[PDB]
Amino acid sequence: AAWLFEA
Amino acid sequence: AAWLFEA
Amino acid sequence: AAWLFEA
Amino acid sequence: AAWLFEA
Amino acid sequence: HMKEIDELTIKEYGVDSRILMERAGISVVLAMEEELGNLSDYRFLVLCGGGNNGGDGFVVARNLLGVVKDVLVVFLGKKKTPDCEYNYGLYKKFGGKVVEQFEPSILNEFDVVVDAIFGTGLRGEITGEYAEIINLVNKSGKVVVSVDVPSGIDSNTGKVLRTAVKADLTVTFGVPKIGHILFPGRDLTGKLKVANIGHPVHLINSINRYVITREMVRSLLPERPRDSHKGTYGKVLIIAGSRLYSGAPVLSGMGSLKVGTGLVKLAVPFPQNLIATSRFPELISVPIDTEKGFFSLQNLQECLELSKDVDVVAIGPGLGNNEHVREFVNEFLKTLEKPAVIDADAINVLDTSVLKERKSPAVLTPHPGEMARLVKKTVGDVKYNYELAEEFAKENDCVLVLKSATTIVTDGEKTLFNITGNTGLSKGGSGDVLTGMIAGFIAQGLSPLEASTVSVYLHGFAAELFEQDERGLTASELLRLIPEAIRRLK
Amino acid sequence: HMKEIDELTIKEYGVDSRILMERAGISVVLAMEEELGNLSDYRFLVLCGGGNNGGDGFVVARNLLGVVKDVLVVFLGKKKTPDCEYNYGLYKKFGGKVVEQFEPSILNEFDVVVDAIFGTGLRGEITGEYAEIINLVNKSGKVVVSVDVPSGIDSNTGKVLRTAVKADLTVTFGVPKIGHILFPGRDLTGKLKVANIGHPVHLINSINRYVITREMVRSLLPERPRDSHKGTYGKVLIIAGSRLYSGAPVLSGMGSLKVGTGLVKLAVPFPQNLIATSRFPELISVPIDTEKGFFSLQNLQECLELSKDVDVVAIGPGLGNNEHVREFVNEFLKTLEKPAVIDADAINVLDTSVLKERKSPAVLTPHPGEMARLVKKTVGDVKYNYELAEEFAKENDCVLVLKSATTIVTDGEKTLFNITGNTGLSKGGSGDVLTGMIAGFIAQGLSPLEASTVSVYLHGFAAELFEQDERGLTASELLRLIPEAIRRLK
Amino acid sequence: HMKEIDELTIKEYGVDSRILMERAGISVVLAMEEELGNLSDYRFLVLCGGGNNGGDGFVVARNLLGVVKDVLVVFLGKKKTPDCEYNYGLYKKFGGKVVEQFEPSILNEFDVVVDAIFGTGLRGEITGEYAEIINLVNKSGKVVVSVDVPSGIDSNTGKVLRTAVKADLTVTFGVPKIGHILFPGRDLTGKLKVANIGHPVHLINSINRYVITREMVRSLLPERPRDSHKGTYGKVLIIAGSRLYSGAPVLSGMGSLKVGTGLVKLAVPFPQNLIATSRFPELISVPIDTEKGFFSLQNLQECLELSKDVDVVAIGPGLGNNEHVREFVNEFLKTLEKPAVIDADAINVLDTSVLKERKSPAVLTPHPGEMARLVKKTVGDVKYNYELAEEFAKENDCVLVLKSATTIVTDGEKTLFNITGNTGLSKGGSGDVLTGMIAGFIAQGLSPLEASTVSVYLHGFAAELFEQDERGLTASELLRLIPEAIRRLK
Ligand SMILES: [K+]
Ligand SMILES: [K+]
Ligand SMILES: [K+]
Repeated sequence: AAWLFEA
Repeated sequence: AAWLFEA
Repeated sequence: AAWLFEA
Repeated sequence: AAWLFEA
Repeated sequence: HMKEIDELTIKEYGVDSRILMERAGISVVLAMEEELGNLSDYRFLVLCGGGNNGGDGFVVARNLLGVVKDVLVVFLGKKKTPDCEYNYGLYKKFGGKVVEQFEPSILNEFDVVVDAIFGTGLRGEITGEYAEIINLVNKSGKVVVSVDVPSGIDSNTGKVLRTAVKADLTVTFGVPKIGHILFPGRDLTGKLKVANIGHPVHLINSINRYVITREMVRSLLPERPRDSHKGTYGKVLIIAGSRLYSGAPVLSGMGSLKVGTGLVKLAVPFPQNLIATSRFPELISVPIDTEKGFFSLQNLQECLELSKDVDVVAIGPGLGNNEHVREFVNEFLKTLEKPAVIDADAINVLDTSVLKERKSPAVLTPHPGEMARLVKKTVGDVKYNYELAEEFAKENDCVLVLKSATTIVTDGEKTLFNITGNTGLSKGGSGDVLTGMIAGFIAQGLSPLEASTVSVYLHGFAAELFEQDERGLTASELLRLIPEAIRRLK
Repeated sequence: HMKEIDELTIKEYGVDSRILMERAGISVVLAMEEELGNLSDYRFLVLCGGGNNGGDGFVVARNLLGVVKDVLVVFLGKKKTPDCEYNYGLYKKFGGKVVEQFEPSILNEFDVVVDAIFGTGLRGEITGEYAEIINLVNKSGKVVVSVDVPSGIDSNTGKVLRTAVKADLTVTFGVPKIGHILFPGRDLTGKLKVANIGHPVHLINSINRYVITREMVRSLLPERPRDSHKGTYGKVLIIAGSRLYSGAPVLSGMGSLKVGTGLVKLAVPFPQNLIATSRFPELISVPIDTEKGFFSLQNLQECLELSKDVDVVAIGPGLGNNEHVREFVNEFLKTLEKPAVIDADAINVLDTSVLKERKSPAVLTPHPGEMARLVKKTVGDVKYNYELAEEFAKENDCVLVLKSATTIVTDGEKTLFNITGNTGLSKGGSGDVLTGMIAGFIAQGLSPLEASTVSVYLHGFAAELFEQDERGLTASELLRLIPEAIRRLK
Repeated sequence: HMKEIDELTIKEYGVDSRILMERAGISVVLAMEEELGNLSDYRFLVLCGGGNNGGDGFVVARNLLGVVKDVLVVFLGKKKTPDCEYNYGLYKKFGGKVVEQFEPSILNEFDVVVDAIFGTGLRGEITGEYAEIINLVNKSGKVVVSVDVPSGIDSNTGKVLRTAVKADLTVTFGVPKIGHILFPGRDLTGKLKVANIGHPVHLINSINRYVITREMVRSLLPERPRDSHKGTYGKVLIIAGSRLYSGAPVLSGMGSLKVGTGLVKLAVPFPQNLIATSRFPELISVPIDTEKGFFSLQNLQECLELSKDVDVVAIGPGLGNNEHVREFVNEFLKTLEKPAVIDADAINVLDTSVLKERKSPAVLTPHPGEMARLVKKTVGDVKYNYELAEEFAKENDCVLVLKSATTIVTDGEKTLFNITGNTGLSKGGSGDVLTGMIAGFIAQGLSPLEASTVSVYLHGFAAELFEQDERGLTASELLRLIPEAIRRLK
């Protein structure tokens, strides 16, 4: 679940 | 446990 | 958690 | 919860 | 009475009034700690009048000094009583801050308002500053803790004297006051704690008006000896219904059975009597042949004959109110030498002379509208009027059960208050269940006052056990919940 | 209106249309990610028209580039609008692949179809290529995500314009459209997400047609003050039943009680009135003496007398439709100066002149067959015809509740849509419950429009709470579920 | 570079700069929602400069309008760039409130500060108003969200330019900046989210400096084919220890074994060599006969002979620094035609000419104190100086691993940053473990740069897996945790 953000 | 208070 | 979507 | 007693 | 209990405790037992005032304040602090958790994170605003309620507030404020984030006292009175003065002096010597001017925005910098403005010394309406401050506290959304009684509640009646504080928590001393128990005061009180502040237990116990408690009801519940038969648990006759009101008999009858009565008989105009057994075939539902679907004098002898074999008779639910019902009800009660439970339409046609002349006991179960008609006053003059209830019980030699969100049960000497229940009971059918419960417990051996006490409690507690939203509760669901209420009681 | 909200947002507020188009596309991507999990495993086929819906598609496709396994756009239009052109140009500069020819087998190499062919700019029937492609997508078994509205759904009516895309997920912008709410469009829409793409909140809120939501119904639920009695919660009279239809009264009456009404009275021809109290003895079921088992003018005065003591009257369920019932219903409604809830057979005999001449309010609760007869049109012309409903409400000064899988509730100015419920409600008895619920909430103080809103919602939600298969739901089980629906609402 | 990536995305790819600015602001809103939950309860204070960082802030503020409790923008700049101006204009047209004067107490009425004063356009020290406001925000205890980089952090170095904002959350665009990765900036950044705002993925990927990630390290881990023997996994020689430092060899040797090396041999002065096998009898610990407890030229030939049979040699831990060790280390590295890992005291005596003249590869693993001595600068000039590190690697043909809370690993072309680990590694012995890990992975087939990348990561991750307080971590516990770190990596 990572299209917008990388942690 | 009721010396001080009644509910 | 509802700024973008309403269900 | 410590107004009356310290352990 | 409780203010006479303070006096005796000081004057005859010799407890310094300063000691009682100290115990009162610290009880408030412990009660808040029990409700809020650790107090050290909170900023407290203590509103103190010039009377002993305010003195209690000064004790609270002083005992929070150096333990919590901030304390400020707003002193609102003119003079100080001696104990308030002493405790105001202590607060200041301890480093406490007091102001005498209240600025509307002062609430912004505090988390908890301790309301020690007026307690049992409230006289007349609150106006001016006192009022503007109470209104501001009510609009502020803070946590409010009232000392003794919320300011503005008349502690003897529960009435709001123009305006009053709405508390999240009220800490009272010795015993609950009538104003915490009757509405609107019960509503304003929020959660109520009763603190022991050192009165002799003998005096606390000599109080003649009581809240009905689970412990009291548990010890009144009749015994179920194993070697028993239906006759052990008594027989009820219910005289009820009419062609217009065919459901009332069924709800009253099952009320008796669900509390453990051995046998219940209904006397109901044919063919409405068949309604009961089609729903609950355990009931005996005797057909009464009537001229027009209502009881009348023509049925007097049949109903007296049916009464010989029973222990108690309930009369009234669904009878209708017309002159032939009036003749029948009054001539019946005049000749019935059995305990009677008198409800609903039997109350509406009742002649009170009849109650005076009866050897046997009676329980009357009016709502305020019925009680108003019965004594010829307005609803507003009888509602929550426990002294009127006591007078009426005493003059007419009966037990009076005056139904409302708080129910009053009195025989003239002893007065009890019931606070179980919810708004699901504000629905037709629910009174009919109660009438059966009462008759049922009388049939089992309880006195009329004991029967009424246990019933009002369990009837309210059953309602609280409904699993879904209370507004959807009906009398049939209530019947189903009665045996659970009894089980939970033990 | 929403297309006027786009214009205002661009033209008066000054938001670049390219910015709104970007926000729309990225919302689609986030919505898919929320439904499908990580997108990187999936191959996407984006079908783009030449309008702004297609431009939204180009934004979607470009934002999937280099993040997912494969993207291909099939561009199906002729011209491109300026924003579609801009976004088509971006897609290509970003390395995107576009084709203009659609080969039947192209679906084989993709997992997800993004349908951005036609949105709110659909005019007339879809034919030729556009249609063959929609049919192929529908036969393909892939996951389908529609941008704005599934292509082929008229966004103002919910009608299918010859053929339409069946979506698993539809992402719409600003507000739900009427075509997502009414069938068949609601069915084709699949799961619906409404994305905020940056319209001013003031404009989004000025929309005059709304879906009824849990939040709205929660804030309309009446208060249950603790110090209350049955009269606080009002009194309903239900005039219903006949020798042919003895069950309707019971279901309506318990509908009122289960939503919290204090007292419910039924007026029902003798002896069918006894049916109600044998099932639910909490009800008062008055016998009406009739000539042949139906209400007639001979009963007019008794029913007006019974009306004096109540807050609202419901009339219609099970009355029968013959001329004597027609005379009675119309003369009754003409003289009753109380709010009226008018259902079923009272609708079938109603003279609409009577509604115009009434001072007091009315709620009419027809299904489309009843509404068709009432305005003298076909079922097909009235079904889901919310403009006709609005006109009728406004002309006759009433609230109209037009029942179907989506129910429309309007008073002529405000129109609401209800989407709770399931096919268990497509069964006799279920309308009778609703009529009682409405009367009940009116009795408790809600206006007719508010009463209708809360009732249609809770009636549908109760049905959804049935534990077993919905097709086995009956009106009695539904009654039992109402208090759970109310509890879950809070 | 990233600011050149913005330009290309606007100028060559044709994305409107307003679109990138919009995507940036909304990313900030989603990021806050993910960290704070529902935003509607919170009051937001947005501090906006006049540059594009502030424009991002105006976008944030506008998108909170009408959704949250309160928004206020304090605009602190003089001029506005065109995109900031456009977005300031939108905020106002949307009904937004802006002030230009900052009152110290303004923080009291807000819950969240959005810091959009300076981003990557920060030049020189922050002074005057800008500074007083940053200091007030830092003393205020509110939740702080920084747009792009906390204001006052140099985005190329991580240095604080006189004063800087301490954020709970920083949302950055495209890629992490060096200033989020190096300290003090890494500390000020708080929790970091990297948002995709629509740059082409090709450009984002062409960035030549990277954070070492779990995914990268997973794909570099060597394979363990089932049909294998110890020789498959290579052989390490460690040349280490002295009479003063007998522990270093053991920690380096077990570092090699715990990462999967087949065989490890230590060459250690007698009798300190026996220390290793008494602790870990799996190690081979060869006695070197020395004159005074230190390696010297007399041992050169024995150590070159021991080197013939191995794949990599690690040298330095615990050797001591005196002239005879210097002669030996430099003559050894000059003749060893094997990859070398050079640590600790071998760095302190190293002649850098020797590295240039070597055919075989080397990894140097200095801390800043060792790197300072090696290039003859101050600790302050070399610490976190990744450009100096790159120059040194490139000139001397080696991989440089410059150890600190963030470790830099470079070969001159590719530079990587490691952010795993904790303060438990700031303790003697911990570097010796790392040296073994590196030698070990080289022995297994990884190139020197790959070996160094995987090792710094796993060494830090092992430390994070310590169960008790990190300050109690010792190198022996760290050795025990390495196989868990490797397992968790997959
Ligand atoms: K008080
Ligand atoms: K579409
Ligand atoms: K910033």
